[PDB]
Amino acid sequence: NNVGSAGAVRLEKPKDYAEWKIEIMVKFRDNAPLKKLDSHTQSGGERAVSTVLYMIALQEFTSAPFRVVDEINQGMDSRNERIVHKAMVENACAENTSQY
Amino acid sequence: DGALINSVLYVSPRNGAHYFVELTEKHLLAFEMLNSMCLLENYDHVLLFLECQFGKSHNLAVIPFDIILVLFTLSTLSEYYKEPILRANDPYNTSRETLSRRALKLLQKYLAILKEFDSEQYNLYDLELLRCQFFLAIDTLTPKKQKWGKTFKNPYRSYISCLEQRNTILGNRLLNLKLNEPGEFINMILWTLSNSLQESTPLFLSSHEIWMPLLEILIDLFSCRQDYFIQHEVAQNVSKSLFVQRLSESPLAVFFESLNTRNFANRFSEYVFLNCDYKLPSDNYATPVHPVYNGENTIVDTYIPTIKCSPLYKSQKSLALRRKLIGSCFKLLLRVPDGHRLITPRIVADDVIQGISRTLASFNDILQFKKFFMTENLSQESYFIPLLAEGTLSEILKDTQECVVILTLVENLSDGVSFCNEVIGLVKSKCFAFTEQCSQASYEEAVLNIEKCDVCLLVLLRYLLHLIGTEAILDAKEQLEMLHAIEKNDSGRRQWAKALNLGNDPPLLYPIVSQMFGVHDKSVIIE
Amino acid sequence: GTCFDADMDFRASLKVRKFSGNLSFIKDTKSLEIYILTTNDEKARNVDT
Amino acid sequence: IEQVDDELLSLTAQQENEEQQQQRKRRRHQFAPMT
Amino acid sequence: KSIVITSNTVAKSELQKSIKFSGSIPEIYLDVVTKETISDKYKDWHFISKNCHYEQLMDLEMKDTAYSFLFGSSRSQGKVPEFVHLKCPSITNLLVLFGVNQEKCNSLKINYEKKENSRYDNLCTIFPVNKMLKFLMYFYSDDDNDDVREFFLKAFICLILDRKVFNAMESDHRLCFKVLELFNEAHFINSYFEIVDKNDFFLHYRLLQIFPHLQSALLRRRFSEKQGRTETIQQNIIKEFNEFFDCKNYKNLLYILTMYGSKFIPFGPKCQVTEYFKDCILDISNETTNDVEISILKGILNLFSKIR
Amino acid sequence: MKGTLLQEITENLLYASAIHDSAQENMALHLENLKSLKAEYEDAKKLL
Amino acid sequence: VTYTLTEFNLSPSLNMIIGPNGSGKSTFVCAVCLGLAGKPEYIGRSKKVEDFIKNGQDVSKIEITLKNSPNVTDIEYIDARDETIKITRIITRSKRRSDYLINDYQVSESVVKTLVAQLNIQLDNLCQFLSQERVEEFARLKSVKLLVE
Repeated sequence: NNVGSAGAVRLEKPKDYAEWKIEIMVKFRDNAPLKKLDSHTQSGGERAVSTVLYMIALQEFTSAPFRVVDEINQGMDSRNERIVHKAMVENACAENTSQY
Repeated sequence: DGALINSVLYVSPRNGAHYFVELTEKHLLAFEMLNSMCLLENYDHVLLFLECQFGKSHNLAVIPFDIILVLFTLSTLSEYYKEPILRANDPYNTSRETLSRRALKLLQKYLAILKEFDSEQYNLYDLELLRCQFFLAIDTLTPKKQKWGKTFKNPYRSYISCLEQRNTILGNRLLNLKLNEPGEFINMILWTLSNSLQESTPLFLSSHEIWMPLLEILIDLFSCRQDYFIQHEVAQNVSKSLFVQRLSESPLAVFFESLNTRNFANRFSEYVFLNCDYKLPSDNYATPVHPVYNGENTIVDTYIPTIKCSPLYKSQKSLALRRKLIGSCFKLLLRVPDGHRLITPRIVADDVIQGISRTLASFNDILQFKKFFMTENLSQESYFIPLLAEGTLSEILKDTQECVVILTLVENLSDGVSFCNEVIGLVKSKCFAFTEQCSQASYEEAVLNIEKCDVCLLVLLRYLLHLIGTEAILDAKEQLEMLHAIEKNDSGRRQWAKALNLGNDPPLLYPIVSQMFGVHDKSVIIE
Repeated sequence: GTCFDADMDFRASLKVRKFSGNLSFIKDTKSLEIYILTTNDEKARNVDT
Repeated sequence: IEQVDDELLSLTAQQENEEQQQQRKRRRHQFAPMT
Repeated sequence: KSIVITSNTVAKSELQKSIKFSGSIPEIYLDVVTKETISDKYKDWHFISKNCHYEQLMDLEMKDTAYSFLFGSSRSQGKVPEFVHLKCPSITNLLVLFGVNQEKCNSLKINYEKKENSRYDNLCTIFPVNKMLKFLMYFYSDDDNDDVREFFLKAFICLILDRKVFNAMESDHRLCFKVLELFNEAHFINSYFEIVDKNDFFLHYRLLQIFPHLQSALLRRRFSEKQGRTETIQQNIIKEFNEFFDCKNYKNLLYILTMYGSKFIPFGPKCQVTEYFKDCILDISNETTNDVEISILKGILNLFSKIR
Repeated sequence: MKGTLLQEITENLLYASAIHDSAQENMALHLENLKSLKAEYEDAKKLL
Repeated sequence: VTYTLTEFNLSPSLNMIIGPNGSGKSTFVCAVCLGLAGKPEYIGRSKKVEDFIKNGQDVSKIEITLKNSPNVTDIEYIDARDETIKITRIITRSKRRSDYLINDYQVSESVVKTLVAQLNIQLDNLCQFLSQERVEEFARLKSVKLLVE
């Protein structure tokens, strides 16, 4: 929501159980259509922000005391990095959160 | 120097540009026609308009700067991965050549026209206008701040540019816009330097068809822009401290500012020699590289790659491009006043020299080493190549021999006698001679070090001949004694050639110095 | 060819009033857009403006 | 659908007539040099 | 009863059989090549028709890059004989190494009866053009009889006109310009017209793309005043335009691209010749069922008329 | 586009393209029917 | 490296470290990671033990203290009701073995590894720990990998 984009981690379930796949909806860039995450088509900063947020989402459910991220605050366009820092601030606003 | 830097008769300097040249009626009409054709996506007739009057007339048809940017973007639409799009745009290939190839050829031909001002071949106004257009394109191609990983301003009010309403040519974003992103200029440089030596067909095609020629053109244009900036944009007389500040704003300073990283010396040394034969020291982190324009790393089904380049060809071209990058770096550095150092780029000549010497002396393949040190024009690369040669020689002597003899050969290029005396001192010290502490098992690495040493000394000797000629090789007994000491080192190496550790003969540089200035082995065969 | 001739003649026609403009034919919008730059501004506004 | 085939044949015959008409035309300008 | 797919099946099949390439060759490439029927993009003059001898050429290359003199190769002293005669003693052997077969080496001409000026690309790998030109310059040998120089000149002319060589050619024709400056320009044009047909304006346009400064000279060989009787060069150009217009050889008529820009037919709006050409083009042009060359000529003539 | 006589050209072109597409679909249908008739008449030839 | 005596305090909510790469901050983070039953080759990166050791000094020491809860077994000297777990990792040139310390008591790496396992924290798994190679691996990520995780 802070990025001003709509996205959901959907689990598409065809008739075959092994054919079930994961879809990620992308809206951070209007030009980029809704597609699976990939480095070549999308920009580096938006992809990094998306994958960092996906990591953050799978933290409260996990019982790990904390999560470690390296080479993350290195600049992503100074805009996507700013919004991911804002997301990190918002997550840190909640109490009993993992230390990064 | 030349007229390209000191011809400002027709300029009308403005706040944004000092090279600005007003348009005349014929050139205004040509600009309008070219932009009108480019609006209709009729790039074929744009190229035909430029080519049909190239070399057939005294007067010159000047390419507008925005058309130059369009050609830069067109040069990225290589056939091997954009064949369907190019065929769709031009179903009747009347020129029997790709749009990318024609645009690139026009860019290189006009760069060649610009690099020398033939006032007799072309009138001065057209040449100055062409320089202004190229400089405007370069100023529009200013790199963004380096990232680890404003829209369009038209100076001419007489016509509406084609780039005002668009940002893509044939599905490829404009080259300036793509490179005016935080981590794309360094990405492009690393991509082309890595793929210059790839054996993968798509990567090598991406480097060989798109990015090495474009990088050549961009480096040449930035060098010309740097010369013009130093000639005019600075305030001539200066307190030697404001000049450093102005140099920090120079086009090459901004060019290399996107390459500062954390430590410029070592990271730059790795960047220039990326994917070379040298062993990576201190486990440096791998540099991520990605294709610049979507599927550069794929080959479309319709295109069939039917060209093969020998490894020597690829290595030669890659090392020449690397030399051009290093030469631009040194061209920026050598203007820095002594004592002072640049503010924005944290770059020092000694640091870069030492880093390049460390990377060169770590080469395990002699072919790339020689390709780096073999240049077709000695005068062009004269201002940094001897420094790299002497530095690599010093480092090789340091690692091979515990006693590092200080080398003063660069300033000894002024006096041949001093150079020959220093060569005699090094060879008598046995540092240049083949070293006895090296074991039989490690004979191959010692041979590699010696042959690199010989290459460095040969480079310095060619530069000495370039600066003094052949006048007192025998007239001065010092040069004769230098030749006899070369023969002494010949005998020293021949000692182990007869020791028969390996059948391969060790590197002996007596025949080469004989061919250059040894007077064909002195009097061994002459008399 | 026709659009090129029309664009060039429109550019040459606007010079009478000391203007500088161009025609743009778009198939995505199926429309002809006229852009004109007069003496006062520095950006080619839409002709409707 | 036989009507589609009939329309195709009619369009093909129209193209044939048009190409014959094109083939019939010749050059009408003689290029008098004059001035 | 139904055994073939249009006429592509035989053409695609027999392009596939003579393909000289060891790879995939997807059927989409064969389909797009064999279904042109409008333009001759894929049919061109191919001097090199066999795979290059890659190993021997690389041996020549490592011998060339590093050698004793390490200096610019002079036109005299045999052009580093010591290894070039051990590898390829004669220029014909060098051409065989390049990929030219012996039959074409013996007769350096474009056989228009065998349609050698319109052949499908054989997809044969070629060795890089600059090194090939260097190896050919190693066989120049100014100090010899006229026959050897003539053979070298005609071989060079055939090589530069090759479609693969022209496409893989570098932006600057430094070596090509050196070879051209070795010979007299009129001699070069005479040999070129010995090689190609005089009405093959497609290769004329290709040559003027390689060497634009030859344009006027080439015209002085095609519409020569003395050979044109009392008629001027412009009158001969008009007559040739008339004959191509009446014969409906619209492709050869288009390759107009050769004439324009010279002293005889210049760019500009007030020229009479361009107006006559456009008047005839608008006469034939129907825009409904035409050859594409007519519309291409209309556009090109309009553009050249606008160029001042 | 109407005054320059470019609209009629596009109209004719799109009509011809639609006719071509419909004729191609009917051509595929005709191929299917022709193969069915081939099989039926081959059965008739076995009877013969 | 360049830090022979240093102390660090980490915020309960979230932590921020500011400093250029190669200045020891990444070295300090890697040392903290290796302290809790971590090895350089188990974090998806090159193994350089000598880099941690101060040039000249025999032993390099990292100490990390964590809250303790009565839900983890195989602990030395520390009671279940105790709230302190002290884990120390030392690297020395002369000795080549995996010896850790739990509340200043020498143990094999197996004990600290099973403690790390019983704290629901994993080093090999890319979700809990993210490195440059792991960042690159996430950059080009397929839906099958999402299903697998």
